[PDB]
Parts: sequence; structure tokens; C-alpha cells
Amino acid sequence: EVQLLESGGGLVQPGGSLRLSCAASGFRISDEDMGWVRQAPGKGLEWVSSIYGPSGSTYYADSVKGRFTISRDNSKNTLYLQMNSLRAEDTAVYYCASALEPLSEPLGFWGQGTLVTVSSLEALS
Amino acid sequence: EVQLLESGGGLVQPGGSLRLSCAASGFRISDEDMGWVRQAPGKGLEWVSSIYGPSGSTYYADSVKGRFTISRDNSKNTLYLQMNSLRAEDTAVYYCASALEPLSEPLGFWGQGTLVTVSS
Repeated sequence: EVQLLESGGGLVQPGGSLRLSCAASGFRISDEDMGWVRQAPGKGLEWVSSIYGPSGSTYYADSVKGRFTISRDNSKNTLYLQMNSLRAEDTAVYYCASALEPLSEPLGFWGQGTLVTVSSLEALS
Repeated sequence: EVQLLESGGGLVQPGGSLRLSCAASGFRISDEDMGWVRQAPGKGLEWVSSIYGPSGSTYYADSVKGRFTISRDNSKNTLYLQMNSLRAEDTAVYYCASALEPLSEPLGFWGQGTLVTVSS
């Protein structure tokens, strides 16, 4: 029973920061290629970041390079996403997900999704 | 720039059929691994189907086994999703996905998405 439970989303002002968390149950995060996918209306889906090849190599989108940081905690079996210097363009629903071809399961699995919103004082008023 | 253009969505009656098409740009679907994701109203994204491996092996979710069929056409370089015996729960926004690994690690790509409404 592979399960990914997400946490950490919320409302933040530009320049703020969040730490998205995704706890896995049923398998070790130290063995799968994990990542984060953003979803926004009129934007489809895009891979934000990913950690792969338990040598531990990280991919980042050009939009989030230098600001986002993907991490693993094998003790707690949790994937982390540090999101500093947030922008209005980072507003979306983030999903922790496996690769298209998982090592454990024959088909990929997703998290439930966490809404992360970045809005300024002028946009809210 | 690798792109995935979806088409074929719309309204279908329960028990009907439909064929979602995804035209690829920047690569050949013959060598890559691809798949179909869907997002149901009030629910998160879910992997509908996939095709990967050197075997061309296909895999489906328990909800769509026997009813959905993923396939590739090298003639038009298009990924097809045949959906028969559509239920009301098949109403969703469908995206096509691909994985391209030119530098030893896969890179995920998605499409814009198309809406499929199984309504009476």
C-alpha cells in the first residue's frame, strides 16, 4: 500500500518561504526517483524539482533554480521541498510524485496535493 | 523544445467510447516512455495508463483495466488512449506525459490537457 501524504502548503507573501513535506508509507524514499509537480489553471503540469538515482542527483526547473531545494530524510522517510524567495508565478497546487517508471510499483503514484499561494498586499487589496 | 499537444476530448454518453490523441514534438515516441494522467473533479491527479520498457510494455490502473488501451503510432508520432465503456467517474481532465533521458536521468514532460465529460 504505497501512500504519499503531503503537508506544508499555505498563503505567503512574495519573498516568503515554505517547506513542503511528503511522507511515504509502504516503501523507502531512498530507493525511488521522487519529485514535485506544479499544477495551475491554464498551465497544465510541470516538474518543479526531482531527486533521482539514489546517488542522490537533483533536477530543477529553470524558473525555480537557486530558490527551491529538494531533500530526503531516510530516517523519517520523507521528501522535502524548501521554497525560498517565492513569487506570484509559484502559486499552484504541488504534488509529490514518483517517476513515470517507478521501481517499486508498476504504475506511478501521486500525493493528494497542497495549495501554495504567493500574493502581495496590492494583489489582495 | 519537446511539446505534447492533446486532442480528442469532449462529451460522451455513458457506455460510449472516445480516443484521446497526443501529438509529440521534439522527439520520437518510439524510444521514449509515455503515459496518460487524469484529474477528476474534486480529486487529485492519477496515473490512468503508461507504456514503457524496451518491451513496449503497457500498464493500466485498476479502474481502467479492460476498458482503456494505450498505444503508439510511429507513422504520425502520436500517443493514443482508447477509452471504451466510459463511466461517469471517467469525467476528468487528461494529460499526456513523456520521459526523455538523454543525460542518464529521465526528464518529465506534460501536455496542456483535454476535458472528457461522460454525461447523459
